[PDB]
Amino acid sequence: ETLNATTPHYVRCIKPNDFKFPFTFDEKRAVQQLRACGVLETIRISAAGFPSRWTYQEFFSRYRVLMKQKDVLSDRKQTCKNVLEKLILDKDKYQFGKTKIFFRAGQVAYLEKIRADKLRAACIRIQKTIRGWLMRKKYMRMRR
Amino acid sequence: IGVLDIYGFETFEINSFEQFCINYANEKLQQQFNMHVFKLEQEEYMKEQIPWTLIDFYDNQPCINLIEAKMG
Amino acid sequence: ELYTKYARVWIPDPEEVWKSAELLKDYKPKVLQLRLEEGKDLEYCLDPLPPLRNPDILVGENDLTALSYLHEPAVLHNLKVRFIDSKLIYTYCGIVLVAINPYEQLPIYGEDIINAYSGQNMGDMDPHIFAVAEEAYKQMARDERNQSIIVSGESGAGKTVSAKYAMRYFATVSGSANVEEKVLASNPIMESIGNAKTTRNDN
Amino acid sequence: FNKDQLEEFKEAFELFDRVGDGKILYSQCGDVMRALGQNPTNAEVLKVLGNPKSDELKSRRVDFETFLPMLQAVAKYEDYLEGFRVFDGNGKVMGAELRHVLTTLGEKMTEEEVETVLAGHEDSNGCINYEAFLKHILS
Ligand SMILES: Nc1ncnc2c1ncn2[C@@H]1O[C@H](COP(=O)(O)OP(=O)(O)O)[C@@H](O)[C@H]1O
Repeated sequence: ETLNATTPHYVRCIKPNDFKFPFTFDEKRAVQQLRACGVLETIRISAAGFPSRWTYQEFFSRYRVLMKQKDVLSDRKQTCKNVLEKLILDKDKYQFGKTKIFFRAGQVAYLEKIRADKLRAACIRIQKTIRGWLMRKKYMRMRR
Repeated sequence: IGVLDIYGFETFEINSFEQFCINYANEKLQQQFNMHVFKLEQEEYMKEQIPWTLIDFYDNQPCINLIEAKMG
Repeated sequence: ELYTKYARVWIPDPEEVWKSAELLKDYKPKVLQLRLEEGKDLEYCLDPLPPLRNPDILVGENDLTALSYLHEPAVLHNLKVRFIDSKLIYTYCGIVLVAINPYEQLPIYGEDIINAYSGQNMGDMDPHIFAVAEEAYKQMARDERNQSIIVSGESGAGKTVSAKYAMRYFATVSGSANVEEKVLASNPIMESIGNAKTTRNDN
Repeated sequence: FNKDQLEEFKEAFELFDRVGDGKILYSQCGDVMRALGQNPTNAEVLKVLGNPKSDELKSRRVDFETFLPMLQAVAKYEDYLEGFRVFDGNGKVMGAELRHVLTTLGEKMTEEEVETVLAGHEDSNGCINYEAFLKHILS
């Protein structure tokens, strides 16, 4: 009766180790604690839904490499609303809110994978051009 | 503003009436917690026009009823 | 479906609840060949999949729900690296603050940080108990509705010291000429009458 | 390749023969391909070289005639621009950031290659116009 008349904010405390060792951590206790705190259920339940929620401008700040200097629009909300549909064919993986993009679990890791592989392909282009220049330079010096 | 310092859910190589009370209190507190989280995310989905049916929550009322109801 | 050479997965272990593992041979839609710590030998029998692991840039984030793969390995890993490597003891899951006993003292509770948290929204800052106290103090203004901060955990987890700092926050930002002395001086009384040596721990 | 191209390329190749046997090392094959206007990756160079082992890469010597099929295979605008536009949106690229990523990602280069190619291309802020730098570095 005292608490339901109120609004809660929760703090869960967990004890790292039984031996009082300073600032060291035991997996086997900590997992027991994190189950007893209901944290793991909360995380599982969120994983069943749409865990990851990105503001469109943060999505741009992350995936500008994904989105072409041509394709970007006069607003980044619609820009990203298009670009993500380019990158992932089926909307069901994601949702478009008023303020955030909602993602099912894993789709962000996918976007980071394809982002990093494209960034390395760009680094391959630029490094290959500079390295080929040095090769040319020493080659023509030997010809000189 | 009120601050509550309460023992957590307990499990010991032996468990006795004291532990049974502690775990029943923690059942009640986590019922409150699960309802609060469920409310908060229905309200976020109304901020974001997303269907409620997607979200569900763990219901631990059957264990409260096991401990607390008549013939419990 | 993603599993390839140079993928990583978590595998169970009686010594530590999960081991990191390098996937050593591509998956084919029936038993997986894995590289590990300590050299490599495993083939791991799927039953009628191993938990699959977040890219290293994500791990160590301020919020366990900001991870891409959610599971007990990922959570345990984030908390372990933040605690051991970064010496950060506070973490968020959903709304829940999660606090881990550093179990030696820290600078972190200084009045400078108290002032740094005042007025900040809870996502504006790295997690700290003052961020929860501040959100409570905000919500009590935004609505007259009263606010409860529920500190919970095993005995010895640090519930009393967490309440101590949560009150020190209100008394610094709001407080003026005193509550703090009397409330903290009440603790030895309530601990004497109300605390006991249990089997697993004293106090 | 026509006779004129083959003759100029062979003459240059022989200029690179440091043993007098009319041959270069495998590790120079890529250098020769790049000097002739091609831009193959190190992976592509090793592939056309047959992914040689350390010993033959450092000491086995090949004449122009064995190099030639590989040069041919390697030999056969918007992508270069987008590759630089990755790091753009005022049309500039940090010299420090470009240096770090080129020396730490991909087929990592030395700091001296990057300093050499970047010389004269950065402005007072330490920003490089990458469209001009790209046209310059592709010639
Ligand atoms: N955040 C913290 N910083 C420094 N020391 C701590 C912290 N939390 C707990 N401790 C240490 O751990 C001890 C046990 O925690 P305490 O809160 O006293 O027990 P309980 O949580 O059971 O009431 C404290 O007395 C203190 O010595």
